[PDB]
Amino acid sequence: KKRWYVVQAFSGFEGRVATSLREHIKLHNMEDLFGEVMVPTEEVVEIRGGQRRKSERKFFPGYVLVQMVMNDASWHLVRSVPRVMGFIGGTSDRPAPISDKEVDAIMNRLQQ
Amino acid sequence: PPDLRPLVPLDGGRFATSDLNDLYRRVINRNNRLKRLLDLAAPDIIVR
Amino acid sequence: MNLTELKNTPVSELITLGENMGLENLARMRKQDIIFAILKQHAKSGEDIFGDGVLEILQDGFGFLRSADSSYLAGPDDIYVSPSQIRRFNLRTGDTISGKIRPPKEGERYFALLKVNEVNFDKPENARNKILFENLTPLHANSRLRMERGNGSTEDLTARVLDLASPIGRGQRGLIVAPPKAGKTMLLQNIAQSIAYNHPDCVLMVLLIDERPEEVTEMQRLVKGEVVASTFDEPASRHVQVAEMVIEKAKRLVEHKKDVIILLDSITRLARAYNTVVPASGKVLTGGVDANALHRPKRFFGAARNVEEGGSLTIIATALIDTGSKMDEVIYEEFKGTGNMELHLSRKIAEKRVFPAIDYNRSGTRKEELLTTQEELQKMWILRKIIHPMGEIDAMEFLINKLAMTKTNDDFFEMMK
Amino acid sequence: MNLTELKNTPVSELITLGENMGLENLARMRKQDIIFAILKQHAKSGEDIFGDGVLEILQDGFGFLRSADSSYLAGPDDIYVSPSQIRRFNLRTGDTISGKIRPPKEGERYFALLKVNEVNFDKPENARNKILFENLTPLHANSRLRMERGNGSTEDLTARVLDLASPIGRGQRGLIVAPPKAGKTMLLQNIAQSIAYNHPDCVLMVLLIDERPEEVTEMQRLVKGEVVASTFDEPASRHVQVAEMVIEKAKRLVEHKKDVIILLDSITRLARAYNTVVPASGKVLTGGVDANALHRPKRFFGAARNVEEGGSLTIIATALIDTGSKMDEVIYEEFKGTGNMELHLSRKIAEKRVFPAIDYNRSGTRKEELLTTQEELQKMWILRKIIHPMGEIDAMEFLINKLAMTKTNDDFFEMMK
DNA sequence: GGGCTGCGAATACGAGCAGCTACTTGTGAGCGGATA
DNA sequence: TATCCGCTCACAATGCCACACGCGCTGCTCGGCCGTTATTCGCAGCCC
RNA sequence: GCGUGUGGC
Ligand SMILES: Nc1ncnc2c1ncn2[C@@H]1O[C@H](COP(=O)(O)OP(=O)(O)O)[C@@H](O)[C@H]1O
Ligand code: BEF
Ligand SMILES: [Mg+2]
Repeated sequence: KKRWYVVQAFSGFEGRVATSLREHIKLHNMEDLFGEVMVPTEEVVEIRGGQRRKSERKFFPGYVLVQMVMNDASWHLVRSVPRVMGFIGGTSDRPAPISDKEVDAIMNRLQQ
Repeated sequence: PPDLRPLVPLDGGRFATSDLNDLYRRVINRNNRLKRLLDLAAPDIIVR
Repeated sequence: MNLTELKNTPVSELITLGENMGLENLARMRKQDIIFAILKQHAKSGEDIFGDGVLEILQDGFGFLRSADSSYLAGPDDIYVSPSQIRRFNLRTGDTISGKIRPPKEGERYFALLKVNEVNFDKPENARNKILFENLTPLHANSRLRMERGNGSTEDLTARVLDLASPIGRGQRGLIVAPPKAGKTMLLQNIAQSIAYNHPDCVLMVLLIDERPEEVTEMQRLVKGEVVASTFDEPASRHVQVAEMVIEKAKRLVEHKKDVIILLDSITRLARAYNTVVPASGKVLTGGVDANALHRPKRFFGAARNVEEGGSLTIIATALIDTGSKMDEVIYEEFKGTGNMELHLSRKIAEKRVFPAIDYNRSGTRKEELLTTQEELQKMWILRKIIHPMGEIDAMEFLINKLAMTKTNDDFFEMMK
Repeated sequence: MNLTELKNTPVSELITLGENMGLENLARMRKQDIIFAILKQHAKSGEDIFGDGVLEILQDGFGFLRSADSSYLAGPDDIYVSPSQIRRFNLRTGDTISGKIRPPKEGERYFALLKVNEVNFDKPENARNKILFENLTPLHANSRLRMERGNGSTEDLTARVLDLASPIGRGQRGLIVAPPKAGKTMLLQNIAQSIAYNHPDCVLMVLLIDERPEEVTEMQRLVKGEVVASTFDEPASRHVQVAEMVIEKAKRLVEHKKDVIILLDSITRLARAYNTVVPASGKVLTGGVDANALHRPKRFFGAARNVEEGGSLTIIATALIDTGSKMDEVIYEEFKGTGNMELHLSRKIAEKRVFPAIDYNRSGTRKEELLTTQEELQKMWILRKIIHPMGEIDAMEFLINKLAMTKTNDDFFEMMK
């Protein structure tokens, strides 16, 4: 199953982590094994100033996570890239994903 | 106490700030992030 | 309970129910403050509160529902709303939000909007599906807005001259070119009465900029519509704020496909206010006007357009000339091409006490053929050919003498045969 | 996929395919923003993207392909291009570039042009071999651009008066000397219809400067050509930017050996805008004009010339006089010698409702013998000798009465025997 | 008598988070850990 | 299951004195405020 | 406030 495995990267550069991981997956043409990097982490909320409506539209706890199937080689691919500060999940090196309730919760959060 | 922790206006745009103040700021930021996680019904692994 | 029901009533009744539910002596605070105290006292009984007002989004993202008491300013009776609802229901400045609210808790200063029930007289979930104002294609005026009452009293003819000199339609952009002391106030009186009588469906809005408070309390008790004003006793910042908020409410309303009309005295005073608030750019013109100061007044006036999808937005402003300073002259100069509808008034006739003192040939309507029929517009052309070779005062007095006999303008055309 | 195919369609269809490929509710963002979101959503499926637009080279060297949605302004739908291609294919401002593009990556804000396929309707490697606009030798108008339709309806004669008062040709420099409220809009309507009908090969371009949006949506739906406009609701900076970009596109097109025609209402408004953006030099003239402010409008108008190598560039602008301020008068003064083609209009005739209200003897064409034949130009001279001793209104009405019977101007000459 | 100073009345997006070694020896205790 | 035995980690490195310098930029991410609180001036007690 | 470099008892 295309599981929603969670991982934490270098904060602040989390968008840079998202694009680096996206480019790495698109280079190795492994789309049939991996998925997205949680682009919905874009809360359009902003500080709307007068006469200047520049809105970055970025507000989320971060935690760039990739939808992926558990494999050792794939783990080595996703750790070979930079910004692998923490590969969270209760395990030695092979974690478990989260149930679909939290997936529906984050889908609601994206809906808002 | 504030007057006790090193924070003195240095020459220029920079000011000498205690190294403990960085850890204090990081602790407060992590506590705020934790408070935000539990309020949003976050998964168990992220709050862990 | 609703706020406006407690805001429209006099203060004495507020004191009565205040001491009825066990409160202090309420003859000491402001009418706004008395309303606020009554609201908290009735709210501390554990009951569902309701509020309504125009939304003003702050710099930080959150919003405030202002009420029409102080022309929607910063007040204690404003309802604070979080950006979360402003993003869910996608609200902006000018959206009239109404729904269930709750009292401010200790450490809080303003009511909080909990449930939204109606957004700009529409269902709130319907407010998400909309097109923004700068996105629809304008048009010319198609549906004729006849301002003639038909009863033909001594002042009804005041509107007929309009239908005889400059026809008005939906989405038109009108302004009065008149010197001071001509009678602009009573012409606005007649036109507002005509809007309330003939076409009561369109939203009748009157904006007063830097005028006497007697005119404010006179218009607010004559027409049955939202009258927002800004007298001279307030700074220019408040005037441009009211400009922001009224143009935003009109924009949201026409986005809701509604016909709105905004009446303005004066556009020169609003231009003065905008000149007052604009930062210095270093290029001043004759009269004391800045180079980039008139952009916002030009926007505010030219917001008028006829909507293709539905609704219309009309602006009827007044300008001052023969005032003594170059400023108002250049105002009329760069505002003379911005509008497509003019009421030229002659002080020359006002000195002879011949009301209305309207200048016929200098006035007109741009693309007026789309509001009138063929033979009717031909009647207009023949009437223009009759009035043009004649003078000013003699032609105007002849026009009023010809209208004094009949009441309806079609009947006047019928006798004109 | 192509961008314009998704930009011309209404927004509702965009929402349909948006939720078809699994996107949000698209009834909330701007039409430009809805186009951008649809573009990213269709681009994230791994497919070859195509784009097209006019190039605007920035200060730093790189460029942006703007689209005709907002009259080619700064927008999120602009395609960023690196200076490397701008040097390889040697592109400049005004070059219409079209080719394969890719989506903006994270941290990037605009699409990137990867493959160029067509530069100004030509092969991109052919754009390297070209002569620059300031380098070719001008000429007089040789090929006659007959604006007569030949069907002779009640408005076709409107163009015939042109062929009877001021002949037009390729590379000519035309402007209308007309007071306000004369009917310039409908004469431009007729001339644009005549260009679309008689000579559909030349590029028909209409530039609107500080006019009503109803005229914009009317012209953009009447003629089948690129209509770029700049209403009064936008600052003067945008107006002079559109001047830059439209004159640059015309320059690139005539460098590509093409016949282009640019229609302008108004040149006085563009001069006002240029006056607005020019820094102060300390020498102001009568009317509020600067000493070195009219150089750029003079360039923009006099860019018209007939090309020896191939192509032509024609400018038909409109000027305002009898407005009340010295400014527009001096505008017509120093612009009266810059053009070689004049349409003098009489408000005197417009008051008598005799359309077209054209002044015959004050109008004319400079070096008009190179567009007409010998006996035909002699016919023109005899017609001028007939109209000259006569008055203004009587001569104009006699001209319209003589054209009401026949449709083709050669047939009119044939009955004139 | 007058300056010095306390006392009360009139009034009107920016901060923060974050990224792009391997010649030391000696002394002590703690935590596995093998074997009868 | 007890008895030491072997592997692993914390902790130490005078005391001072003198002089000098050295402490980065940009792309995500988070919180959130009124013109009735704080500024400024008129007036009078108290010391010189 | 420290670090680094250098020198001296
Ligand atoms: N060829 C024509 N046929 C009929 N009516 C015309 C014609 N030309 C002009 N008009 C009349 O003149 C008016 C033109 O208005 P407008 O375009 O604003 O004039 P201008 O462009 O000269 O300011 C219209 O109301 C129309 O009725
Ligand atoms: F178009 Be009109 F002459 F103002
Ligand atoms: Mg016109």
